[PDB]
Amino acid sequence: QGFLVLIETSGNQHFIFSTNKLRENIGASELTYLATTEILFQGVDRVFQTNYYDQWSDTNSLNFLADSKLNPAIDDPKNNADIEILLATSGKAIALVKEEGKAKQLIKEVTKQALINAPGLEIGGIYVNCNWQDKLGVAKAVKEAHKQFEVNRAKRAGANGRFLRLPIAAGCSVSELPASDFDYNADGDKIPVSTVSKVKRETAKSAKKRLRSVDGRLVNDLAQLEKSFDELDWLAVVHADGNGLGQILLSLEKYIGEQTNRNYIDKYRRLSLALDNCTINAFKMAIAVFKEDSKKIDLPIVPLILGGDDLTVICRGDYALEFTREFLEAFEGQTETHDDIKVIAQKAFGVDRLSACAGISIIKPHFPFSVAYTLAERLIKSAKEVKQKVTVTNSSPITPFPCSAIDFHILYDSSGIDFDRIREKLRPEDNTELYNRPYVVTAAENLSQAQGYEWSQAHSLQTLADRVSYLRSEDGEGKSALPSSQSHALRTALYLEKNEADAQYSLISQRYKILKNFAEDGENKSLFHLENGKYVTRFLDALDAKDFFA
Amino acid sequence: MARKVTTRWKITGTLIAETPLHIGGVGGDADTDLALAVNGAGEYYVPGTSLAGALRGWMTQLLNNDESQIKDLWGDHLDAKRGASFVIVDDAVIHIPNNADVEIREGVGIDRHFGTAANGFKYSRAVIPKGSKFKLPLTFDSQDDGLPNALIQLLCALEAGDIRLGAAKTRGLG
Amino acid sequence: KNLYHYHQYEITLESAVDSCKNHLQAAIGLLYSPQKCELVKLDNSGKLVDSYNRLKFNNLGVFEARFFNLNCELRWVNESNGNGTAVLLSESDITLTGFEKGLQEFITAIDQQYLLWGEPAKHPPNADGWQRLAEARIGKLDIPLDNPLKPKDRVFLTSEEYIAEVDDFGNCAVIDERLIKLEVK
Amino acid sequence: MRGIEITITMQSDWHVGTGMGRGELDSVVQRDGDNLPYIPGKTLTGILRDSCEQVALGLDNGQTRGLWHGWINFIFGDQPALAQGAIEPEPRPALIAIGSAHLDPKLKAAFQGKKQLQEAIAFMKPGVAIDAITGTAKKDFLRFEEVVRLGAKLTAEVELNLPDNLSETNKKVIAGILASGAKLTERLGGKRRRGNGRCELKFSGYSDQQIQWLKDNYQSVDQPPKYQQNKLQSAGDNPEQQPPWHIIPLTIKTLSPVVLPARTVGNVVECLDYIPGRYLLGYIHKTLGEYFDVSQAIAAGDLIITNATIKIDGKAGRATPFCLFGEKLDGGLGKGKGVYNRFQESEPDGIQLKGERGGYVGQFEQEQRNLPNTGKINSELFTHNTIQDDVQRPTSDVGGVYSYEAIIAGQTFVAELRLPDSLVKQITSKNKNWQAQLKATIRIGQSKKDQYGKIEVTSGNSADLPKPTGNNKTLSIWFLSDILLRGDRLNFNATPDDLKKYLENALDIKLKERSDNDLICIALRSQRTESWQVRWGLPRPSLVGWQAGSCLIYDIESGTVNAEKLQELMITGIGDRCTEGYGQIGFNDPLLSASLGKLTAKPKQSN
Repeated sequence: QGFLVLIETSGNQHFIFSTNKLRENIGASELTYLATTEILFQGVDRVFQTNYYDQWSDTNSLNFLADSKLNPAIDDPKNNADIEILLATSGKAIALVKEEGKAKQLIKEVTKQALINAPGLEIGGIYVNCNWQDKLGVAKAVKEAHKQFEVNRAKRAGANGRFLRLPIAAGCSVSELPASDFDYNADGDKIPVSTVSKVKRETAKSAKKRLRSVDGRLVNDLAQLEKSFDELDWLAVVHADGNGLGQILLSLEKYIGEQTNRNYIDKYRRLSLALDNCTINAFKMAIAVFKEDSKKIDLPIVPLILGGDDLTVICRGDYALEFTREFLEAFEGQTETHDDIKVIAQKAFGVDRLSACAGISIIKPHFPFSVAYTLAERLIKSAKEVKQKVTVTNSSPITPFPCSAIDFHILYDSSGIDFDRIREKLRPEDNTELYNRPYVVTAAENLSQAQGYEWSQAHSLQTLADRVSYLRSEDGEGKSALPSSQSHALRTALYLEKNEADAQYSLISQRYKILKNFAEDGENKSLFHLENGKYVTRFLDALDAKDFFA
Repeated sequence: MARKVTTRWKITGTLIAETPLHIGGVGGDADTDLALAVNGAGEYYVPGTSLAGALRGWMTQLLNNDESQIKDLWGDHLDAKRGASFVIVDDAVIHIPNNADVEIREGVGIDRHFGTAANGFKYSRAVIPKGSKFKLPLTFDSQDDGLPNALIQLLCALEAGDIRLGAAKTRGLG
Repeated sequence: KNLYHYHQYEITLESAVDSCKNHLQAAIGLLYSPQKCELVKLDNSGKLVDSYNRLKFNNLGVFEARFFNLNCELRWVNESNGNGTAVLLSESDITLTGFEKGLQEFITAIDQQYLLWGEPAKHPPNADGWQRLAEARIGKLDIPLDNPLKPKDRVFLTSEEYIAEVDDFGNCAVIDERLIKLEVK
Repeated sequence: MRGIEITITMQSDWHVGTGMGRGELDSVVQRDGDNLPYIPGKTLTGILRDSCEQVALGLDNGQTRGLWHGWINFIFGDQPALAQGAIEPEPRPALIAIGSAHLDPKLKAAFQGKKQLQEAIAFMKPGVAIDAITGTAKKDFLRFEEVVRLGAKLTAEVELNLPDNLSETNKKVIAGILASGAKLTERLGGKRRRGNGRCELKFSGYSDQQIQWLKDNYQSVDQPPKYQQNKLQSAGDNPEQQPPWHIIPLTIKTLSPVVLPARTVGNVVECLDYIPGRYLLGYIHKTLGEYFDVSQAIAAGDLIITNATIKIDGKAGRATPFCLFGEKLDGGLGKGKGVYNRFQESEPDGIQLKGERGGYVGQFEQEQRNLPNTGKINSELFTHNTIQDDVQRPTSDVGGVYSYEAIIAGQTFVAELRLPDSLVKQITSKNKNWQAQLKATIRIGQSKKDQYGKIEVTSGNSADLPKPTGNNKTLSIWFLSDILLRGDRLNFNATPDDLKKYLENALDIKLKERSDNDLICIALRSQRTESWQVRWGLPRPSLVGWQAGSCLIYDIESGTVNAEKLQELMITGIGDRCTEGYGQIGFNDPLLSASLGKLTAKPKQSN
C-alpha cells in the first residue's frame, strides 16, 4: 500500500506571457519545465536519498525512468523502495510513495525550491491514499488526485502576495511589479527590471542549451532574435492540444486490459513518454516549413511548450498556418508508429492515430501576447468542435472520431481583440456568417468511414489553401488573376444583402473566370452556401489570409 | 525640438503642360481602360507623390546616384539620422483651359507581318490637352544657410522643361 | 525558527508609535495621507519632532503608516475615526507592554530588494541627514539617508521574505515580508 | 472654460493610418464608432504642438531650451518620457485638452444605415516604385492606399483649464501662441510631405489680432508661472452618519472611448470592462463639495460609490458567479445551454464541465424558467506612436509604438452613490434640486485630456435599498466586486478562513464549511491591482484580494442570521477600501441557491 503524489503547475498561460519581451517568455517556459523535471528530481533525491537527478542529467531525457531496475517497481516488495515515479512531464508530474510523512516532505521540498529558484511560479501538490491491495487503486488515485486538486488550488492562500509595489518603488520596465535590480534592454541600455524578469532572463540561457537536443537551427543568439521579431510584419502564437487524450487518460483502465496496477502504470507511463517523443519529432519535421529563412543563423520560431499533449510556440506570423498544418499531419502520422499508442488508440477509437486541435493567433509585434494567447485558447476551443461534428460510426457512448482541426484569426486593427466581438463583427446579416470555421486538417482518406465525413470535407482546410493559391496565381504580364480593386468590391459586397453579394460575384466572375472555382452553391452563382440554415462562405478568409501561407 | 528649420523656402509658379499629360488612377472619371487620376472632388490633378518622384528621379541622374546626398534632401526611413523629407510637394489641381476638356487618344498595335491592327492590341488613352496649367507646389526647409546647389539646378531643369512627368513618357506625352 | 507578531487595538497612531519607541529607534517611516505620501525618520530616541501635529488623523491626516529598522517593523492602519490596529514584526521575541503576542514558525527567509525612484540629485536637501533622488517620471524624492550619494549611485530598499507551510499538503508560501533598511548600491 | 472649438478644413485628400493595411489595401484609415473617417485627438494635439514648437524656435532664436520652450511645456505639458537625468520639478500637465475632430453631426447622422455611402467617403490611390536602371515599375513595390476625399470639414471641442490666478497678460500670451500654431499648421496625417492631408486649422475666437498682440508684446513676456496642485480642503462639518441609507443610481454612458488601466505592461495598457468607483470621486468633489466635507465623509466611510457595471435589465449587471460551470463542448452561458450551479448540482454523467469566469449576468429570481441575461462590453485596441521630433519619425530611442485597450462609445453603465440620511438632510436642505445638478459630462480614465474619457453622468430616481433573504440554514456569498482583506498582521493576503472569521464575527454567528463530496464549497481567484496616487504622483500600494464573481457558501453552524445586518453589509460592503467601490457583496442570492442545469437562455432610417 501507499500514497499517490501529484505535482501540477497552474497559471502557465499567465507566467509565460505576462511580459512582452521574448527572452523573458523563454525564461518563463524554462522555469515551468525545470520545476516539474530538473528541480523535481533534486527534491526527490534530498528526501529519499535517491539520485534520479544524476541519472536524468547524464541521460538528458526522461526515458531513464522507463527501466524499473533503475526506477524500482515498488509494488514488488522484493524490488523494495520508498519511491517510484509514475510520470513526469511539462507542468505535471506524478510519483508514488508509501510513507505519508515523507510524502509531505517531498511536496514541501519542491515548492520551497520553486519559491527560491522560480519566483512568480505557482506550483503545488497533493497526496492521496491508495489501497494498493485493490486493483485499479492507481487508476482511482489518479482521478481522485485530479478532482481534489482543482478545489485546493482555489482555497490555497494567495500566491501573488509577495512582489508588492508596497512600499512605493520604481516600476519595472516590462511588468507591473516593482523593479528589484537592473538589467539591459535589447540595445544594451541599463534598465530596471523585477526579480521575476531577471530570474527568467537568467534561466532563459538554459533553453538554448536544452534545445540543442532538438535542433541548432532554433536558438543561438537570443538577443538577435528579439531584435528581429520586432522587425517582422506579423508574429503568430500557435497553441495546440491533443484530441481526446485527456479523456483517454481519464479512462485508461478500460484500455489497459489487464486490471493489475502494474499494467496500468506501465502503459500510462509509456504512453505519455511516447507522446512527448512524437511531439518533439513532429516539431523537427514541421520547422522545415521556415524555408525562406533557412539561409541564416536562426529560424524565426521559439518553442515554449513542447510536450505532454501541448505545443505552444511563437513564430513568424505568415508562416504559422503551413507550419501548424505540417505539425498536425506529422503528429498524426507519428502517433500511428508507436505500440505505446496503437493498442490504446485502436481500442479507444478503432484507428492507429490520435489527433490534435490547434488555435493560431496572428498579431503585430507590439500586440500584447497575453491578449493574443487568450484568443488562441478560444480559437482552439472552437476547433475542438470537430469532436462533436464527427463521431465514430454507431458509437455507444457517442464518441469523437480522431480528426485534427485548425482555427485561426488575423487581428487587424479594427477587427477587435476578443473572439466573440471578432465573430460578431463577421456576422453582418443575422442569417449570414462571413467565416466558415473550423477547418478540418486530417485528409479525407483517414476520415472516409466516419459519420460526418461529408461535413468534414466541406470544412476541409484544403479548400481554403486551394482558394488562397488561386488568388496568388498571376496572368502573363505578372499581375494577379484577380486585381486588388475587384477584391475590395467583393469584401464590400459581403456586408450587403445576400442577393447583392450574389449579384456582385456574378458580375466579376463573368470577367475573371477563375472565380468559377470559388463558388460554393454548386450553381456557380453564389459565393455562399446554405449551412445549418445560415449562409456562410470561406471566400472572405481567402481574401484576409491571402498572404499568410509559407 | 520640432525639426530645427533655419530657413523655410516656398517655391511656386505655373507648371505648363508642354505636351499632353497622363497620370493613371485606378478607375478615374474617364470611361476608358487607361483612366486619369482624379482628386476626391473628381477634378483632374497631379498627385504630389508622382511629381515628387519625378523630381527626385532627375536629381538621381544629376548626383549620379549619390544616395548619401539624395537622402539628406528627400529623406530615408532606414537611416537613424535621416527620416522625413525636407522637400515637400503638395497636390496640384490641373486647370484645363477655357472651353477645353479631356481628350481621348486612340492607340493600336500593328502586326509586323500583315501590317494590320493586331487582334486585341487596341487601347484608348485619355490625356490632358497641351497647355493646361497647375501650381508648382514645393516647400523646402533648410537647416543651414542658403539654398542647396543641387536644388538650384533642379529649378533650372524645370525652367528648361527637361523633366518629364506621368505616363507614356517615351511616346508623346509628359 | 519563528516570526513574531504583536497586536494592539483601538490604539491611536501617535500613541502606538510612542509605545514602540524602544524598538523603532531611528527607524525609517512611511506615512499615507489622502493628499500626501511622506517619508519620516524618527529620532534616535524614536520620538518625532511633530508627533501629534504630524500623526493627527482627522484633517486629511495619516490613515496608514509603516516604520521599520534592523530589528523590527511597525504597521498601523485606521480602523475607525483614527483608532487603529498596530502590528509589529520582529524576528526576535521582544516584550511589548500591553500587546497581544503570538508567533508563526517559518522554514526559511530570503532577501529581496526594491529599487527606489530617482537618481542622485545634483544637490542634497538642505536638511542634513537626508539625500535627494530625482527622476522626471515623479520629480523630486527626498529620502532619510545620511551617507552622501555619489553620481550613478542608486538606493535600494532591502526586505526579508519568510517562507512557511500553509497547506497541510506542505505547499510552501510566503507568509509575510518585512522591510529592513535602505541600502546604497 | 469650455466651448472653444477647433475647425478643420481638408484641402487635399487625406489619410490617417491605422499603422497597417487590410488584405488588398496596404494602408487603411482610422474610423470612429460610426465607421466614418475622423482625425484622432492624439494626432490633432501632436500636430498642433509641433507647430507651436516651431514658433518657440522662432522666439528662442533656435535655442532648443529657453523661456519660450518653457511656455510650450507650460501649455502642452512636459514630456517626462524624453527628458532624462535628475529632473527635480514634477512633470506639469497640459492646460489644453482637445477632442477628436469628427464630421458634422448632421452629415454623420445622414449616413446611418447607408453602408455603401460609408464606403464611398474613401477611395483607393495607387503607388509604385520605379527601378532607376530599367525605368519601369519595380514589381512587388506596387502599393494601394486608402485616402479620404478632400473638402471634409471637421471640428473638435477644446477645453482650457487655465489657472484661476493666471495673469491677464499671460492669457494673451497663451492665446497668442495657440493662435500662431493654428496659423502655421498646414498639414496632418500620412504622406504630408507628398501632399496628402493639406488643411486649414483655426480656433473659434482666435484671429490675427491675437497674433498681433504677441508680435507687439512678446519681448516683454517672462517664463510661465510655476505650477501648483489643486489641494483638498477639509472642514469637519459633517453630521455623524445615521440610517437610512439613501441610494442614488448614476448612469454612465461612454460618449468617447475610455481607457481604464487594468494592468500596465511596458508600452501597452490593458483595460477593465467596468469603471472603478474611484474614478468618480473627483466628480463628487466638483459637484457636492460645496454641500458637505466630502473628504471627511470618505475618511469616516460615510460615503460609498460602487463600481459601474454594464447596464442589464434596466439595472446594474452582476459579475458571473464562478460557481457556474458549462458543458465543455456544447454548453455554458455563451452558448445559452448547459449551465450547472455546482453549489447545488452534481456534474452530469461523464461530461466534463469548465467553470465560468468572464462576463456579467443580469437579474435572476426563485423561478425564472430561464438562464439570466448575459452582458458583454465591446472593446478595441487603439494604437499610437511617438515621433522623434528632429528626425520626424518614430525610433526605438523615442519609444516607437504604444497602444491602449479602450471601452468603445455607446456602452452604458450604472453605479450607485450611497449616502446616509445625515448627509442627504444637509444636501437637500441646502438644495432640493441637487439630484438634477448631478447631470454632467466629465473626463475620466487614462489620457483623459485627449480623445479618451468623455462620459455622460445622469442621476436616476432613488432606488430601493436591497433586501437580502435571510436563511437560518445556510449563508451563501457572492462577491459583486473585488474583495480586499488584511491578513492578521495588516499585510494584504488572501486566505479564505480569514473571510470565514470576518463574516461570522460581523454577522455575530458561527459558520461551518459545506462538507459534501460533490458540491463544491469554495470558488475563488486572487486579484492584484496596479494604481496611482494622482494626488501625489506615486503608485498606490499593490492591493491584493479576491476578484469579483468569486463565490462561496456555508452551512450555518450556530446562531441566527439577522436580515437587517445582511442588508447593512450589502449596502456598506465588507473589508477594506469599501468607499471607493471594493467589498461589494451579495448574500443568499437566488442564483447561487437555484439549480439551473435544466434551463436555457431565452430567445433574443435616416433624414
